[PDB]
Amino acid sequence: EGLPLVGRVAAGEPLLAQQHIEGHYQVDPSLFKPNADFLLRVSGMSMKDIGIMDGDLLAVHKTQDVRNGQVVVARIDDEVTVKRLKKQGNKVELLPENSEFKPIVVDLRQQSFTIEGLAVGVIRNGDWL
Amino acid sequence: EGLPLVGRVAAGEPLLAQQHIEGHYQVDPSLFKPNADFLLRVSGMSMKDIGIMDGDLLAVHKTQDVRNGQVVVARIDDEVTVKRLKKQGNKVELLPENSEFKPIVVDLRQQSFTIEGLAVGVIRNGDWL
Amino acid sequence: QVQLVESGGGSVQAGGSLRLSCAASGSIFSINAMGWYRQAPGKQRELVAAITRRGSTNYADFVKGRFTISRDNAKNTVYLQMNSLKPEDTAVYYCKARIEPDSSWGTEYEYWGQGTQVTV
Amino acid sequence: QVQLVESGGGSVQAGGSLRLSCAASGSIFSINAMGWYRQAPGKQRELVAAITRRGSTNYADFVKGRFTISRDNAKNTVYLQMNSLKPEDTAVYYCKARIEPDSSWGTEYEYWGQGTQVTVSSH
Repeated sequence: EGLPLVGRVAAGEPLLAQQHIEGHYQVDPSLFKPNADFLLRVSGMSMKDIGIMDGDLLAVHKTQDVRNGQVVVARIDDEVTVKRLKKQGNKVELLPENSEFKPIVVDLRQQSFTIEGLAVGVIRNGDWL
Repeated sequence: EGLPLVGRVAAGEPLLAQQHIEGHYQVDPSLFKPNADFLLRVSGMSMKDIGIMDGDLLAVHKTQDVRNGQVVVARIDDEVTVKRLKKQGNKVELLPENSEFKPIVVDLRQQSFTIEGLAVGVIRNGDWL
Repeated sequence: QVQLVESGGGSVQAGGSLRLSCAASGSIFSINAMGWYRQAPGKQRELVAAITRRGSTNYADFVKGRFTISRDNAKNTVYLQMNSLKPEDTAVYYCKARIEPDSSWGTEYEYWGQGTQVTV
Repeated sequence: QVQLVESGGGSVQAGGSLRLSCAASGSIFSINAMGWYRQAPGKQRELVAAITRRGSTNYADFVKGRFTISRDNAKNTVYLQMNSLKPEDTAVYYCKARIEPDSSWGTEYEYWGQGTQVTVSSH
């Protein structure tokens, strides 16, 4: 089939929900380390300093196991975001790569927080038809 | 066998010379419009502001028919660069996307200038092994 | 000469399942991607569904896993199975294709179909 | 239990060819990528060549179209044909692999081989 294309994810719904999948791309998953499980459309210039521009497809490996300093896809009360991880105990900080955005601070005690996957790369094609 | 990968190209040797081919990636060429013909490793942060980063693989359509405004791969006297085109006569101006970088001015009389192709996308993957 | 021949389309009520097809013919060196756009009276031309020769597919934000684009490389054809139709889906569906014709290998041109009425 | 069985190497003189081979055996769910690294005395380990199951290949700078990595998915084996060996190519060549073992479904791990020495000489 190929790598699914997850666009904007409705609140509550899982990422790979059938009505979020706007295509399947024939990219060799193992070109990414670890494997690309899906491609998520980046929305925002929250990450532009490292080259994750709006409309980019992020290559994501589906895991909850991510270490600090890594770019993660996260959910904060149904807000699928792409930031860098700095967790200190119950203090999870989702840092952006842009001087116009301020960090997201999450207290695991208060907010519901899920790591959806690891950023393993970027595919930037446009519209191809 | 899919898109070839070209790194440092030899001074005065074709870009897709076997010696420069650092591998063949299985990516759907037609995921890019127009078709990606090859991938070139990007050297330097000249284009950091459009999202083209050092080490990125630029998806390039092999052509010479490029119009002003486009991002192109160009060879200026044995050096290959990825820049935005602004040709006005025998004065071609290869513009960057980074304030720390200054436009290149090629004088078609004095130096050799070829257009290798058109930038049609970007793949950012790492070493995968 | 490259030509794009469309078939399918018509009238249907809420739900239902209409099937489109578009086929490229003539002096073709390669078909890089076929697909479908829709024009609803008054608004702009929108992409519905695209599909490449090697099988990559792409869908617009309004098709939420209701349409299914297919290809037949031998028959040089593309198919759009659209189920769960809606009033807002009513439009003229134009086939679109990127072809490198025989003359121009490496140069690629966009070719369009005449259009199909789809009424819901 | 999974393993990288290496096979080949030794010495040649300049411009000499040498086939390397490496297979992965055991409780494997998925081979994501196999290939070869190398270590020269004093210097660090560098990638030589890599191949995925779909046929994607990557090579380092120093291989200028003189090496060719290939695979037999049914034999879970990869082969590297090195062709125009230079004295700069002398090193231990460790086969490396990215494998999901069926032990740990979904997680991949790095696996290494014993290391085979490739030596290139001058009479």
